[PDB]
Amino acid sequence: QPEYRIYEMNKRLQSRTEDSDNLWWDAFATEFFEDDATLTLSFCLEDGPKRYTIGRTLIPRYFSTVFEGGVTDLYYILKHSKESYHNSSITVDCDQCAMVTQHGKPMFTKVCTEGRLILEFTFDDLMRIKTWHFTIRQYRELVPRSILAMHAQDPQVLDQLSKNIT
Amino acid sequence: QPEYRIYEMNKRLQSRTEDSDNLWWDAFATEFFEDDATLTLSFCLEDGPKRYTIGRTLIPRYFSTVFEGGVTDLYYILKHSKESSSITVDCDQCAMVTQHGKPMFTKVCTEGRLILEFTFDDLMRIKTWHFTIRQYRELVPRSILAMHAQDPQVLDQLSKNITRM
Repeated sequence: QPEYRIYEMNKRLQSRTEDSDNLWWDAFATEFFEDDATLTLSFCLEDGPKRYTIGRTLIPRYFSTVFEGGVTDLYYILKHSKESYHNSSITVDCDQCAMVTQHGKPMFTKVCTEGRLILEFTFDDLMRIKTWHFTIRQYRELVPRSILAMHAQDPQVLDQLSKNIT
Repeated sequence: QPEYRIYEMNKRLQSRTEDSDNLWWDAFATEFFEDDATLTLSFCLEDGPKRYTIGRTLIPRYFSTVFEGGVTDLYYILKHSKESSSITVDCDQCAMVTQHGKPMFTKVCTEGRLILEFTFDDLMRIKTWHFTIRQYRELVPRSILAMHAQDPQVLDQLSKNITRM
């Protein structure tokens, strides 16, 4: 099933530590992407639709640089996807795809990048992704929000202030 | 694999429509939980460890009441889970996520340690749900551009309130 393939992809990405070499991202791609795969991000903007497509060579470096900012976690949520055979492949067309990233210091902001992801799989034993096309339709940066009043009196926060003046 | 069963539970949760009648939750719990089952919440607080358990009878009413606050989406993320007539999945990094709507649109991340026991049947339903709530975050959507504060729509939200003074 192509569905699982993402859950697999998702879970394989949770496997990434802060030491992961360029060889690991290569293995990642060789696991999930065809030797000919292409990944495109589409924005339908004012001046007209802008597309950025990258080749198999930079697909591993693309996922590698998604984590660069001290990011801790990247995963994808597919809601109400569509399966169908088209262009001699299995295709999943999900209108509600959430590309999620998790950040660290200082904001710990969670970024939800949503739109229409259109994935093309081969009908192999491997079932790797031939085409990744993501049409970014929304964008959110969620901020953790102070929950209690006495949190503003934390010595640790006041310590950070002192430390900057030093 | 027991792991899929949650991805299934999750994928089924996106199916909850805005009406989802009490029968709909009846089927849900009957799909994933044994006719026996327990759902437990653990809080390790000052006065000591605090627990809340509900029986198979209340399992649907619990998940049904999870959505009540205008919540739109419920899902669980298992990170680095560990598996081992009882399969147990012991996930130390379990994130229960709910999505809220008007007016704050906050994403709630309730994280902790989830311990699930599944039967060795073809169906593989949950006998024991055990969740130890250890972190909690309320994420807020954040206005990204300056001019968003000058939107006529936000100013209209103001005007619309003054009319019902």
